[PDB]
Amino acid sequence: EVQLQQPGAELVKPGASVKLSCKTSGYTFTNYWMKWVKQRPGQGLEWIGEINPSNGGTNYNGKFKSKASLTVDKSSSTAYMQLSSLTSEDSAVYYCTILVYDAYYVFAMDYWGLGTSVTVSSAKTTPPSVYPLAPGSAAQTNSMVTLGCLVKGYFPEPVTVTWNSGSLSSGVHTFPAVLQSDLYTLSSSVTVPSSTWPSETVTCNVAHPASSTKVDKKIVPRDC
Amino acid sequence: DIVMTQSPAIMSASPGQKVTITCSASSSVNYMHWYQQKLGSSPKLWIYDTSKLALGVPARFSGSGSGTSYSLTISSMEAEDAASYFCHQWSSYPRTFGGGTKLEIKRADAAPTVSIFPPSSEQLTSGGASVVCFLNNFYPKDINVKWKIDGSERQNGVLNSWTDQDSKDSTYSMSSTLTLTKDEYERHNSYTCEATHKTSTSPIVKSFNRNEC
Amino acid sequence: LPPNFGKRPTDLALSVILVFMLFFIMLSLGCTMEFSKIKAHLWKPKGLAIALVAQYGIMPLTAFVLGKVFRLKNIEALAILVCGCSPGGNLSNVFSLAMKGDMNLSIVMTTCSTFCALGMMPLLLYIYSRGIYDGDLKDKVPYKGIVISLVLVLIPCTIGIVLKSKRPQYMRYVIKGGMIIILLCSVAVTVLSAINVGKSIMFAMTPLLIATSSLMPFIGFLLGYVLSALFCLNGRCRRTVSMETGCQNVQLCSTILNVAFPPEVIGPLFFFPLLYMIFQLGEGLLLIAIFWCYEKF
Repeated sequence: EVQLQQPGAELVKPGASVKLSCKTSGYTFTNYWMKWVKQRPGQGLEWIGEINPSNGGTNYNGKFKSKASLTVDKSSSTAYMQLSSLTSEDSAVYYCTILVYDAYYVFAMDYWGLGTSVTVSSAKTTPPSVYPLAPGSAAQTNSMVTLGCLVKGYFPEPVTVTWNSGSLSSGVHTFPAVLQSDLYTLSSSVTVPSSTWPSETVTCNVAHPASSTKVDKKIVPRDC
Repeated sequence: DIVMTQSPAIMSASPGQKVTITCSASSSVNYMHWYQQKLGSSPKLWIYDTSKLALGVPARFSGSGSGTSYSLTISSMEAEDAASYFCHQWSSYPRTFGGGTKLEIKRADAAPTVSIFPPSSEQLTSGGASVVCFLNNFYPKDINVKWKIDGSERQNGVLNSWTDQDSKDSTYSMSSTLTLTKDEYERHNSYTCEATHKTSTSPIVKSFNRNEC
Repeated sequence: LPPNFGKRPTDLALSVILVFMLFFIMLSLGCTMEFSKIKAHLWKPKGLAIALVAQYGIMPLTAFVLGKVFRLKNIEALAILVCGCSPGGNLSNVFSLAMKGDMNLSIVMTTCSTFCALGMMPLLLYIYSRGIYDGDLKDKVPYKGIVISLVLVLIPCTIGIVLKSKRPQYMRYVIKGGMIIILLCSVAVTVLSAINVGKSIMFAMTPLLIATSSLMPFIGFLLGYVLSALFCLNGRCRRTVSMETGCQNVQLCSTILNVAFPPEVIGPLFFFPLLYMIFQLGEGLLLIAIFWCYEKF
């Protein structure tokens, strides 16, 4: 059971440096090369470099030679990539990969890491302001009612918006967030039966790991 | 370095339609390989050496081509094929990937369910107002939105967020946010969200008036 | 998914069988030279200098120009270049034995070529791979492999020489036994190489690489013969020098390629040493047959 373990996300400041790690388990570490791949949101996959755990030989990309530096610790069976002088164009997902390939017994197989969403921050962590959204009374009452809670002014990604502690699984549209003024705004929608909304409380909760902020807010009609 | 161009950039197909995606290099490529990435997951090797199949790859996938032109063919596409496909060469360093081809699922057209939610009282107390327009379950992806204040068009401060194809009904969604100051929200009373889509020539208009609360 | 490997059983068997082949071929060939003639050929560097100059000035250059004018990829050009700069082999000694050549020059030539390879392979590799390889290739050189190849070449030949000089009677018996065991190891190597080439047919390579691998040994033979002739050498010394220049070592190229690049980048070039050895053997046998036919007529 080959498995490569990576962190989830590492926020850094522009001009600083980061050291991403990839921990392997379930296979002879010094038997296959380790490659590093970069995926920017909007562009395509890019190949950074390779490293041999048993020899230390390293091939690099032409444009990633002065920026990346792969290392290996065979004692813990871990691979490292050191990124330095991180500009704003260095926010992407970094995967560590191993490829099992035999031409004697012709066969190939991949093992990737879950990725490390590196994001240059240049901004302070902010807790969210979950403004609830309630459908207007003038709107026609229908068997299915949509409820949402706009989440604004918080940093950095990721974030999770879930309804009734994950009880609802259908009709939950969690829209991707959008960056404005160094803060990303996200909104969510849940479609629920008309009878359930005033009978059973529907509370959306937002969890921000970076600020470790857990905010629970219910949706109630606007009463004036 | 070899630069690969993948066509088409975006596609749509039905569960059973025969589909072919092409990748053309800028130089002779000795073998070409294909990677599949499902949304919210890491890429996986799919076809290597232009004809072989990795472990777990169904027998519906095939590869062909040579020189500076290679092709990936799926005979009978299923529901579990909507993904992103990349072409990759590792024979002429540096290794390069393709731009990517997004293979989606086709369906019958649907009309958006436009909704409007009033700005929250807490936001108004803070000093801002975000008017929200929620368009749900429309096909295809292409759709346009317009924000009108008291019958007057205003494109300032419009933030649009899409979604991806739903696993249930293979539809899309949309969120439009109009962020203004509290004074700006007080200056006008009628706010209209208009949706233009292929299904209906007449735009779907949802109106909200703060004069009647 | 569980195994992930398991190609060892045939590779190790082939390696041990080839090692036994080399030991017993050196044993059977060390009774055909004399120490005094060896030092006579060593004290006069005419043959040694010509052989070294050819092998380390024309073969790397020939490989480089063939790669450049044949429009070969980076890995293919690197393979052909590393094959070009490799030292001479022991197929050279066998061919010189079968071509009626100076076997006292053959062993000294091979040993000097191998030591000069230890000295000069990083230099030639760097000079000729500054263009087709971004990284460094000097580290990947197998110094220990070259050293053990030198030991395995020297020790059996030395013990065979001292056995022939001191105990002539034992020479015939050990020669006959070595020939007998070589006869079976030959069929073993033949069947293993037949399996390897059968698989290489399925995993085919670039045919331009095949053309270059066919051109290289013939060019080496011709240029070695011409260089020896132009330098006013003996009749058999010319054949010895040409046959030593033509035959190169391919295990070093395989080791360097395996160390430098991942297995999937090599890919089809996993059987390149076998193809190069096949071409060398075929061309050498053709030349030997032509020479024998000319000699009989």
